[PDB]
Amino acid sequence: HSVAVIGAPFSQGQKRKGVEHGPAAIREAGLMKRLSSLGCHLKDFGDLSFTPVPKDDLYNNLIVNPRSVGLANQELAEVVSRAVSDGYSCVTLGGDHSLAIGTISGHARHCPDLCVVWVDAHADINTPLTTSSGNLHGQPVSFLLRELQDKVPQLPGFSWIKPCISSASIVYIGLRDVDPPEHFILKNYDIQYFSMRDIDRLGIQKVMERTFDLLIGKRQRPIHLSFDIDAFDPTLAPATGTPVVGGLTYREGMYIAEEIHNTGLLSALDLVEVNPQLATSEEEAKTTANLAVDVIASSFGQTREG
Amino acid sequence: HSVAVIGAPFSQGQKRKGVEHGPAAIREAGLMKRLSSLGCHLKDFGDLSFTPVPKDDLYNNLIVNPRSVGLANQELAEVVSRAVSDGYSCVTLGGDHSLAIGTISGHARHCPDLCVVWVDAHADINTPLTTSSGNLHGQPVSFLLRELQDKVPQLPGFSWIKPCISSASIVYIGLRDVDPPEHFILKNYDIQYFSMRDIDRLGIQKVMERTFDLLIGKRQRPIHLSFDIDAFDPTLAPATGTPVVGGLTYREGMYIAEEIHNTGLLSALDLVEVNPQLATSEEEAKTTANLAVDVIASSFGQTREG
Amino acid sequence: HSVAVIGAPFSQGQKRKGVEHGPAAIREAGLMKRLSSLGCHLKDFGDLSFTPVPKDDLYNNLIVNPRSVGLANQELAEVVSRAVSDGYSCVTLGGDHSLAIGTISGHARHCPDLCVVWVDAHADINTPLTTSSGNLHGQPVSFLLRELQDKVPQLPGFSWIKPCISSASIVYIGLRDVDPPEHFILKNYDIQYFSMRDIDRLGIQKVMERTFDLLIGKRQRPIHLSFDIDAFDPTLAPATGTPVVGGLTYREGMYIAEEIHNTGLLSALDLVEVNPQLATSEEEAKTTANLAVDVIASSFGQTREG
Ligand SMILES: N[C@](CCCC[B-](O)(O)O)(CCN1CCC(O)CC1)C(=O)O
Ligand SMILES: N[C@](CCCC[B-](O)(O)O)(CCN1CCC(O)CC1)C(=O)O
Ligand SMILES: N[C@](CCCC[B-](O)(O)O)(CCN1CCC(O)CC1)C(=O)O
Ligand SMILES: [Mn+2]
Ligand SMILES: [Mn+2]
Ligand SMILES: [Mn+2]
Ligand SMILES: [Mn+2]
Ligand SMILES: [Mn+2]
Ligand SMILES: [Mn+2]
Repeated sequence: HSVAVIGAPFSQGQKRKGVEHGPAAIREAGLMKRLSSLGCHLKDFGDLSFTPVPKDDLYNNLIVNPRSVGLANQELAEVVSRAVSDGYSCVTLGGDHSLAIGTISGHARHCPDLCVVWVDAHADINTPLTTSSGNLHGQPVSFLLRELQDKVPQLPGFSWIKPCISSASIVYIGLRDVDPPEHFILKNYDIQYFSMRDIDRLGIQKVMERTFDLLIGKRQRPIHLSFDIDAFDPTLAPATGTPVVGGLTYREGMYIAEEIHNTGLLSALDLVEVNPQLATSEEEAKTTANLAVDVIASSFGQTREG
Repeated sequence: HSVAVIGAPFSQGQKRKGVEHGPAAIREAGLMKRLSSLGCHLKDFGDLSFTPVPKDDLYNNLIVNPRSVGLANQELAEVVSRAVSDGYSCVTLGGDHSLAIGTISGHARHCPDLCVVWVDAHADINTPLTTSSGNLHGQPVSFLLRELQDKVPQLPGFSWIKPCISSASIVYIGLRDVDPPEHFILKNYDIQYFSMRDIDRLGIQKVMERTFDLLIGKRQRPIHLSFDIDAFDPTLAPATGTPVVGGLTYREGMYIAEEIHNTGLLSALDLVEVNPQLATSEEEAKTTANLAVDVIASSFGQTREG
Repeated sequence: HSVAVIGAPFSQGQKRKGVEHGPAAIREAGLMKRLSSLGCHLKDFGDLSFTPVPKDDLYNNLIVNPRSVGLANQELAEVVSRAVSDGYSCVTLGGDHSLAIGTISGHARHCPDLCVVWVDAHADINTPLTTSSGNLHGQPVSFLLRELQDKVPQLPGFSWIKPCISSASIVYIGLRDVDPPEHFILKNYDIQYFSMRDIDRLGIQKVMERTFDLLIGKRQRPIHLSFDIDAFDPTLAPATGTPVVGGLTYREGMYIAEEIHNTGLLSALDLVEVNPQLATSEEEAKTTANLAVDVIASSFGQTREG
């Protein structure tokens, strides 16, 4: 059992400074030792340095840093593809969530039947035509879903991307802040999700049962876990750019990670949006980073019963 | 869909200064825009100024401000009655919970088959003969329930009140601090309630299902939601006069409000007992008021999924 | 209905100073008045002073204060036995969890068919051959279980102890920090437990149902509740020596206690590991002690509905 750890310090998917220090904060919270102790063989790729693009002007006077996000994702995809081909489960540390464009593309390159569990307060499925922010970290899923491509225009620096998964192959968990055009998209393409409300109704156990039945109920598939730290309640994960009240509890987050581990199918994991600079204190930053480590470790077999 | 907003800054239902600033606090937290965004057509009656009563002596050397509370409610009932008769769902902002005497009386004046969902840490059903505090905010249900009336003496300033709710038409959610004579009343009159213990057992989904079966299971009825902010855990709503540990989570409160909205029957709502002065800090005051706005917005259609 | 309250200010079952002040903190938080209010007839034994042992050297260069813990427990067992024989339900305030060796031995002396509910973040079932800390508060169950006696060496000061519980007669609730030898022990002897994970899945109501089915499903037995304050999440019980994130909520703790009371079979209760010195503020110390009084009171009949 081998795990590749990749630092992807990207910030250009949004506008708030500091998310680029996420990977370092997560490492400092003891990630590598935690994974080693579970018996993971580790390759640390370090923090990547992405090639910048000069004069990376607004696309359509709205989408910010499109070429930089495109190129950095192209490079990240390469590293992820290569690491999966060498037999590593891939852990990518963010960084803002636009890097899932790169990790999922790289992952799907030779694992085209992968499925995605997207744990997040947000759906991240705005297209360039629906986003009201221009921030690519709120759009990553739109570039990945094949049913959507007639609705997704061609961004400078994005041409290397080819929609790799079907809308039946991603399930959301934790939703609570969804833009109206994203609601439309989720309903219109019948994309399955479990909002905080569904968790309130069903309980996290049934949510995971139904998630897996939908994705791997009839066949084994490599799992991509894309975990936005803002899925957790802001009291637990304050150091993040877009906190939304009413999130997952600590126990809920661990249970999700546990069930991910229990499938035996986890092939890649994104842990994104930890921004240590947004914490009002050092303790707030460290608790967020510690929580990130707990998720990753539980995803690779750390249990609550020894 | 039309909504009337009425500020009722009453404090004389109890002894702690500051609850009369509840309405201003809730408005400052952005109530009106939130309602507008949902598509509510809004009529703001502003904050009412209630007529004072000279020489409003204790009743029976115990009950404080009887005539002031009586008259203020009479005046409040008039405003509520008029707004509901003009087609408005009526939102009343408190103020202590004694104002439910006026809002429920006024609501019933136009919609006599109304039922009541009472969300509260407390039962508020003491009578003038059982109260150990003398505070009218802990007695309002006693003046409203038909079955209790031969046990409720006539208070100065209360003679205009016609008890308008049968004991089978009110359901409590959130109970955890109930005086022994209130417990006797609840059992003797077979009044239904879901205490925090019941919520622990059933979960909030089943609690709402059963609440609606009891109230509107046989026929459609207009719903009065009387929501005491102290129903929420003190950690979430610190700025209130009688906090009690072990209350509703944020998610539970939202789920209650959502199910209220989903019936299509909400006709009036009280949001009471927000006291900004009892906050330890301005942060605690704003989070309590923000929570109040979330309850109201959710009750009129705000969802956690877009 | 008679309750004996025994202060057991012991600290030598572990290495952190201050847990010996647990009983006083709990008394200061109003324990006696709370029990009286429920109709408990009270005998206060005050805080016991345990006989010290000179030159109490490490056993096997690892196990700390063995003779001191052995002797204090022998003395405590005598007091508990006498109180139980005199017809008292026995409340023992700690002090570290090694005192359960004494309370359970004393209790079993007159009620040999007793069963045990162990509420705790930890399993406390290391033996002198498996412990990595050397701290006896993490081993008390090992001295009590009949099935383990062939794997438990004889310690100085421990010779009076006669294992009195079968492995089918103890249930754990709340586990989340279990050493690998303890996990082996639990599975190997088929000791039943409900980890935090089980609680996330089942809900606390189902957990208590199954707990009682296992222990008293066939016959009525006197119940010993051994409650380590660290079962609660550290946000609620911060003043304790070995806190572990992701614990019981307030409501879960009350629910557990309420069910214990509802059996009518509660015969003895330990409330251990309150260490007021580990609080970073007096408020933190007080809320922990307040929480301890809530558990005890609820175990003897305090309700959330009056
Ligand atoms: N839907 C958002 C989501 C941002 C969070 C991205 B993440 O990776 O962290 O989940 C936010 C849209 N929102 C619309 C209302 C405005 O007031 C603020 C931006 C967007 O920018 O598209
Ligand atoms: N039962 C109470 C209710 C207070 C809360 C009113 B509300 O609108 O906020 O729900 C409190 C009675 N309690 C009796 C014990 C005394 O120590 C304190 C007051 C009362 O004053 O009648
Ligand atoms: N298993 C522990 C239990 C301590 C808590 C006892 B209690 O009464 O409070 O439940 C802890 C073992 N742990 C092993 C890893 C070390 O780094 C820390 C101690 C032990 O010391 O044996
Ligand atoms: Mn995201
Ligand atoms: Mn997000
Ligand atoms: Mn109340
Ligand atoms: Mn009230
Ligand atoms: Mn213990
Ligand atoms: Mn413990």
